[PDB]
Amino acid sequence: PVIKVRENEPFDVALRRFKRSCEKAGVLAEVRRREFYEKPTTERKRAKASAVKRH
Amino acid sequence: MRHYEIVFMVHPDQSEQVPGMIERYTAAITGAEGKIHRLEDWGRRQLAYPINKLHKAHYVLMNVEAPQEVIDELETTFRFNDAVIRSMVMRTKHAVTEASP
Amino acid sequence: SLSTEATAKIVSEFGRDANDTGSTEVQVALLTAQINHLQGHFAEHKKDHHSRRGLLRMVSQRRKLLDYLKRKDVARYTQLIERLGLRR
Amino acid sequence: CRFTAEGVQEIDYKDIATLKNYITESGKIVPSRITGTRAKYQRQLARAIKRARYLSLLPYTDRH
Amino acid sequence: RKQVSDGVAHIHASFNNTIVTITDRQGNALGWATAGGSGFRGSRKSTPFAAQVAAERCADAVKEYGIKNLEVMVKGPGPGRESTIRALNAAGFRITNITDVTPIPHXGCRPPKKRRV
RNA sequence: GCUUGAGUCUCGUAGAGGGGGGUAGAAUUCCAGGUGUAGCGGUGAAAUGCGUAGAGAUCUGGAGGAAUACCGGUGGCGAAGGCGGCCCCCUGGACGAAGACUGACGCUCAGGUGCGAAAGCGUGGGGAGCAAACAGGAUUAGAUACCCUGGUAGUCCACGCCGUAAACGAUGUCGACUUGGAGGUUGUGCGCGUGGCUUCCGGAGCUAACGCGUUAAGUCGACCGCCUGGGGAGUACGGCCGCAAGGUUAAAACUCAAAUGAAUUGACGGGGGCCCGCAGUCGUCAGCUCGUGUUGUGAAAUGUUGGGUUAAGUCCCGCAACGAGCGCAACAUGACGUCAA
Ligand SMILES: CN(C)[C@@H]1C(O)=C(C(N)=O)C(=O)[C@@]2(O)C(O)=C3C(=O)c4c(O)cccc4[C@@](C)(O)[C@H]3C[C@@H]12
Ligand SMILES: [K+]
Ligand SMILES: [K+]
Ligand SMILES: [K+]
Ligand SMILES: [K+]
Ligand SMILES: [K+]
Ligand SMILES: [K+]
Ligand SMILES: [K+]
Ligand SMILES: [Mg+2]
Ligand SMILES: [Mg+2]
Ligand SMILES: [Mg+2]
Ligand SMILES: [Mg+2]
Ligand SMILES: [Mg+2]
Ligand SMILES: [Mg+2]
Ligand SMILES: [Mg+2]
Ligand SMILES: [Mg+2]
Ligand SMILES: [Mg+2]
Ligand SMILES: [Mg+2]
Ligand SMILES: [Mg+2]
Ligand SMILES: [Mg+2]
Ligand SMILES: [Mg+2]
Ligand SMILES: [Mg+2]
Ligand SMILES: [Mg+2]
Ligand SMILES: [Mg+2]
Ligand SMILES: [Mg+2]
Ligand SMILES: [Mg+2]
Ligand SMILES: [Mg+2]
Repeated sequence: PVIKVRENEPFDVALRRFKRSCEKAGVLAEVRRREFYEKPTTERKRAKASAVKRH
Repeated sequence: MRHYEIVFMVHPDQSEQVPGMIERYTAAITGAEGKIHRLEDWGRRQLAYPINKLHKAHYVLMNVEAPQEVIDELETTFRFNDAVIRSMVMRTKHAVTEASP
Repeated sequence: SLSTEATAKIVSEFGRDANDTGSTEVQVALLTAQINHLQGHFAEHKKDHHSRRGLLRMVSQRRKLLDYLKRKDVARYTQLIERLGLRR
Repeated sequence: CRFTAEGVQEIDYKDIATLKNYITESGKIVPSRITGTRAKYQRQLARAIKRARYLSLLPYTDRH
Repeated sequence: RKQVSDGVAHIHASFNNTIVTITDRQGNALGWATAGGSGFRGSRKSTPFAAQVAAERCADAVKEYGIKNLEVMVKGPGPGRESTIRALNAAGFRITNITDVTPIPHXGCRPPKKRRV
């Protein structure tokens, strides 16, 4: 997520463009995922659970 | 014989040494009853990221048919040549003659 | 695996013809060639257990084909194990 | 899928113009569920991108 | 007291604290402030408001360097990601770039065990 | 004898299948140096800890180990255990097409043999991060814990050992047969076929029920393994195996009239959703039931749930229910019941 603040653009428009680039890249979710170790058994269980409710 | 695709990229200061290297590396291959199906000098390009402080490198592509030992010998040359900053040797299924992107 | 050329040789020696790929002698000769070839692999790669399971299947298949041939024709059996240098 | 539609067999790591369509601005490989690439071509594409990244034809990240 | 027209604001937004460090573009620090060292401890330290006040006090700390424009490097998941940058805008800096520089391993090291709260 | 089971050959396809070697980028830690200055770190709140002997932050250079973001998928491969960056070398299996070939060469398998997660063990390396033990800080009535700061074995590599896991689909292997629907993945022939593998739903049938349902827990056949009330006990003794830890084979006395599975009605939850009240009894709370019908082997269920709305099971609309009673309301009034009050 890298915004150059473009000419004759207000700061809210610059900053929400940064917010949207971060949420698209998925920084904070990736950070929160990596805060603590998840056992592979736990990871597979989570993946299965998400899948069973996707379908 | 096996078909290989070889990319190597040379230190930008040794760009003038590349024509001599190309004719030397092809000489090694042709001497083993090997073939050169393609040989492209792409020239100095911008690297997508810095490799050992450098921001550019001189790329060379060649597609080759040869025994595995001369290819193994050519990889040791790349290892022990400080001009060659990086290389990739890949098996191909068939010969590749047509021009690259 | 065994090359097209090496396979085709073995079919010529042990078969009735180039087409005779099915005969017990050819089958046993082909298995023997690959078993012998793989000795070099497993000398270097002692912990390639997954590939070794494929080797032991070749060994078992050869044993079953030889036992079939022995009771079908003892003389052909005797000729074959001499040519290939097998104990039994 | 473009690769299926346009009769592509092996996706080329050298074809940087094509590969740039299937990475984000962060440099990340775009999922097949977004682009609609077929599974078979998605695997070739991932390999092509990783080769290109090794040769510094593509970036790994937007911050080297 | 040397003049430093163009600068970089580095925002270290952890879950517990916000560190604002303004540097030159060589990465030499000119001044810093933190939510923890701006009259906030414990629960208040980890808030967007404490991050705002940290950014204001960091702007005061770099008053003499004559920095007029800033790039913003934001690092981490914490509550002071956005409020810090709004405060630098309110301080009268021209924000030229905004960049996320949050470290993400491409696998990396095993994280600590999950907390059983 | 035969070619239909089984196998061989030819061409091709996908794949984290295996073994060996190399390499890339991100990140953590450490070291050296620059800038900079009073905090950092951590928690529910703290404190221990780190920091003016200059931390944390930020930039530059370097060292080292381990793991490979995105791709990524009820995805793929493998006998199972398991297998994930990229490149090369060696190598196993599967599948498809079109033939040709062998001619029952098959299936299963006590004993036997091999493979077998993690932890653990031996010898020699390695050690970033993480972390049993351990130390300190908290919490607490206590706290040999959970939380915090650290941290050794170990986690990594080589070779050898161990042989166990909820090693699970809690479902042995092989073969045949028996309505459908929707997907995924991988071949292949001319939108339409035809193979392989795989996921979800469901029919008959099966099942105690839950459920299973062409990948059967259906209908059959072959062979193996295993069970015979709960405990005592997967324990003792003996044997075998192991460096050890222990594994494996495997009783008896004694003791009880149960233990157990699935499902039902309640009640309860420091489960979820939606509401209400100044937040004799519960309580003037909006509930509680019955007949007949229907569903279930049955306890039972349905009605009474649902979408709205109401002070209200109030009312409307839908609905395998159709009606009815006691409460609500209407004309102080306390439903069925609860507390052996
Ligand atoms: C007679 N016959 C050969 C028995 C038997 O069939 C056994 C079995 N597991 O089937 C034994 O263990 C049996 O063979 C056997 O070994 C027996 C025993 O070891 C003991 C010991 O050691 C001590 C007390 C009681 C016994 C026991 C009664 O269990 C013994 C029974 C034996
Ligand atoms: K080199
Ligand atoms: K047998
Ligand atoms: K350690
Ligand atoms: K039932
Ligand atoms: K058996
Ligand atoms: K008993
Ligand atoms: K009834
Ligand atoms: Mg922590
Ligand atoms: Mg392979
Ligand atoms: Mg090894
Ligand atoms: Mg282990
Ligand atoms: Mg050890
Ligand atoms: Mg720790
Ligand atoms: Mg701890
Ligand atoms: Mg067991
Ligand atoms: Mg398992
Ligand atoms: Mg499972
Ligand atoms: Mg079992
Ligand atoms: Mg499979
Ligand atoms: Mg079903
Ligand atoms: Mg025992
Ligand atoms: Mg024993
Ligand atoms: Mg009721
Ligand atoms: Mg009523
Ligand atoms: Mg109704
Ligand atoms: Mg009334």
